[PDB]
Amino acid sequence: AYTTFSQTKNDQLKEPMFFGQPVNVARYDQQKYDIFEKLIEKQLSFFWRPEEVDVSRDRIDYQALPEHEKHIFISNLKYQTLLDSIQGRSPNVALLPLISIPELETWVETWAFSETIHSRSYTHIIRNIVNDPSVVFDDIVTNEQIQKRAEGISSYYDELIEMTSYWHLLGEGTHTVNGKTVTVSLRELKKKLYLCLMSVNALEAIRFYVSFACSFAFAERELMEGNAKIIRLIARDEALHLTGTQHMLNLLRSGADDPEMAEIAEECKQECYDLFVQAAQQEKDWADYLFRDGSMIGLNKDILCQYVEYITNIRMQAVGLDLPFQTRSNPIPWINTWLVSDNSEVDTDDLSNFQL
Amino acid sequence: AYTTFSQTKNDQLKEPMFFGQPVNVARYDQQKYDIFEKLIEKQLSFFWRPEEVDVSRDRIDYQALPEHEKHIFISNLKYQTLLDSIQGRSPNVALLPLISIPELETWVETWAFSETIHSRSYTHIIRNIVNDPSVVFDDIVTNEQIQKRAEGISSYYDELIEMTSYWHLLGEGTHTVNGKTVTVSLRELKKKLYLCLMSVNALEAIRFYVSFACSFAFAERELMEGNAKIIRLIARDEALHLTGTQHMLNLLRSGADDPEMAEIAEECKQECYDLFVQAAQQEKDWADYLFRDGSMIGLNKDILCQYVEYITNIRMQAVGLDLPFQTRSNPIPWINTWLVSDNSEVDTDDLSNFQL
Amino acid sequence: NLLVTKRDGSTERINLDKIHRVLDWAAEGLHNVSISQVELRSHIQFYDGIKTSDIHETIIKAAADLISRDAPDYQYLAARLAIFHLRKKAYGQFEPPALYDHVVKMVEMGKYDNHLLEDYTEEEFKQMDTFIDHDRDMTFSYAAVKQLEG
Ligand SMILES: Nc1ncnc2c1ncn2[C@@H]1O[C@H](COP(=O)(O)OP(=O)(O)OP(=O)(O)O)[C@@H](O)[C@H]1O
Repeated sequence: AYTTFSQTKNDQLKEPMFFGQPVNVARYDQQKYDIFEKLIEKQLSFFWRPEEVDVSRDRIDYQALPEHEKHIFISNLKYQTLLDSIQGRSPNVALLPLISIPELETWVETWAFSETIHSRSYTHIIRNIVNDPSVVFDDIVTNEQIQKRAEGISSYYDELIEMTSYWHLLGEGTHTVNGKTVTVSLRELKKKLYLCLMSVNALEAIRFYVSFACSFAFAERELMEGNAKIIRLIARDEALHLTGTQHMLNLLRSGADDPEMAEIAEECKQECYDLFVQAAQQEKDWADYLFRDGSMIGLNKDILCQYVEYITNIRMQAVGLDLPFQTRSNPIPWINTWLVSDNSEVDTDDLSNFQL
Repeated sequence: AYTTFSQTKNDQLKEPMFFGQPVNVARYDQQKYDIFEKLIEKQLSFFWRPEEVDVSRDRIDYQALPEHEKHIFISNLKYQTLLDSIQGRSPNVALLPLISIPELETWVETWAFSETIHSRSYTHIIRNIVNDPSVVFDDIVTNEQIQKRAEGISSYYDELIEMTSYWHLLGEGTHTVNGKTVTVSLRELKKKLYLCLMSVNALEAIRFYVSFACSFAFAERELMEGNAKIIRLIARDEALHLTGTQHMLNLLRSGADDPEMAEIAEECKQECYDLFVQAAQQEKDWADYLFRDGSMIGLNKDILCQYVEYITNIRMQAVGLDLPFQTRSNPIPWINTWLVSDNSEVDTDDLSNFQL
Repeated sequence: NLLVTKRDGSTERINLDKIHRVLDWAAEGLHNVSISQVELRSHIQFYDGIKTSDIHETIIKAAADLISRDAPDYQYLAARLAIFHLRKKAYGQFEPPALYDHVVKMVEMGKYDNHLLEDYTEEEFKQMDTFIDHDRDMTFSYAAVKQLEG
């Protein structure tokens, strides 16, 4: 049963990352994992409002940029728009009910809130560079490239929604309704999490970071400034996100917190590896959709693809998964600019002695 | 079924406040109810970090303030601590799954986030004025006055959690598990909301605003400055909250959005009225717990009680409910300071004619 | 549409791709060398009727500017981009003409001394053509290359 306040006085210090008596009180006097606490502070200090950076000069830019290019930028923006639109709610219904410790809780709501800003920003951009917002929005919902990954990751959430729901609404083993038997197994839920979160490490680590090299591409071309300025901040606030997605994964796999999960990490090792490597491919294709009409003075299908390998190759070396994509040197180094801390004695004495 | 992204292209413009296809995309190009959108902006601009205002001078204050007084302030702070601690998560699991329009959605997450700050602040205060945080925290969870209302309002949330859950996990009419038949009725859920939210208008309108006159009481005494400074900001960000709780109630009762609810407003008119007037009393008692040992140079049980009547009397005149508490003039006007915009010709010509 | 002026003289539409492939030919068998880097480095400014030679020229200097200690290969990268231009700017085509044929052609142009056509018969020339390894041009480090161009 889920309680917005748990009655019991339970020492948070020991409550596992997830699956623990729902946090009774919002305190901050201490933590079990200092990480989360810090992620909140650094994020809070990173606060910013999309309306701050000016978008005027950007308007004329889109009007000028070639067709094969105009497509590249309006298309990749639609992709980002969706990612956070969902991510915004997602962390809040999917994880909250499972949150068991205070530090982690506050972070979640903050993590989610941070996304709402990115969502608002993308909107502030469209109105400036396009004539009609709707036409661009109604497409982000009904489009052939868009929907294809859209349902992919978004599924893991809807799953942990029903799964975790029956764990409270109902007990364990078998309950039958209308001739249908649905099993709730504690362990059957601890996996519906470890897998659903490894889907975020990727959407907030590789899926998004890849969608940035595209926006920052126009930046090195002196085009669509406003977007680059805003996008930069996005990546920064994002850094904190994937950073936590790992600390949440690593500690859940170590067992130092959740003993049971320690095993689930092995019987899912191959499972997670699949999603990572597999999902990564989805991106490589997206490039074709942009470089279909034509290449860009900054990069084309060829280049952008190499990136996914370079990033995913390391991105996974952190979580602990196996490395599949070939090793490489960042094809683009110019991108780093945007993820760094975004705004005469003479004597006969000594001579007399030498013997030439 | 709850979907973190709905597949369908559905014109938000028409989606009801709640019970509507889950918001597909986070857009802001438009809204059905401009109110929500504004509440977000004004709130975003109200952003602030509790660490900003200094708490040094406050430390010595608590050490000095008499015993019958020390109790008053540490006790009323525990009450606030809990209110938001829960409110923080509450809006997010209880309402989100029901959110049906974009503007409202973004507001919810923001509304919730805003509380997390208040939670963090209360902590920043305790460490300053007390020697040990835990001792004060572990009490906010296990205490006789605290728990008594704690479970009261916190219940409405846990209810809309299971209720709304079966509406997705399961259909309607009767489903029987383990010899038990539980009914899910659409209308049976539209009430589990209208009543659960009228519980917030009160916790964020009368329950909290009453807990402020206590903190601002020491302010007019040149005591516990830091707290007053922080508390002020709290009330401001709060103003936006109850303001929305009404717009959400009024439009849900009008039927201009949800035709069905229009009826539910009448078959719950008396129902809601009960909770309002009833809950209001809970506060009057709380005073005794503070003024038990002794009164305060600023106010005592007598005064503080009068307030609840003056505030609740009007607070309800907005939502549309009947007025029960006797009419009055604010017993305390000194409180307003904290809710306002917180930081020679001479002639014989004209004479000749007179006829004395 | 977009235009371009091939060194040949004729006109063409811009082919963003054809550039990339060129850089590739260079990045071939190299590391720490970003094909995308050189492009953005060069701030190549496009304008109608721009000669293909000039376009190619831009990247050469750009790649040469990215020759840092951390990027030792870039020295060879740009080198390959350079050798290309030269050979084509003197032969019309990427592959130089036979030892004999060339020696003679340049003779009557006042550039090579006929002194050779007399001390060596066609056979001996076509024979020496075997020793000649044009491919050795791809063993130059741009430092040296630039000097050769003068
Ligand atoms: N249509 C084009 N648009 C842009 N750049 C081009 C185009 N064609 C060739 N280039 C580039 O300019 C450079 C010059 O190529 P090259 O030395 O072979 O002479 P060319 O006159 O361009 O002949 P060709 O293009 O048929 O190979 C190459 O680096 C090539 O990438």
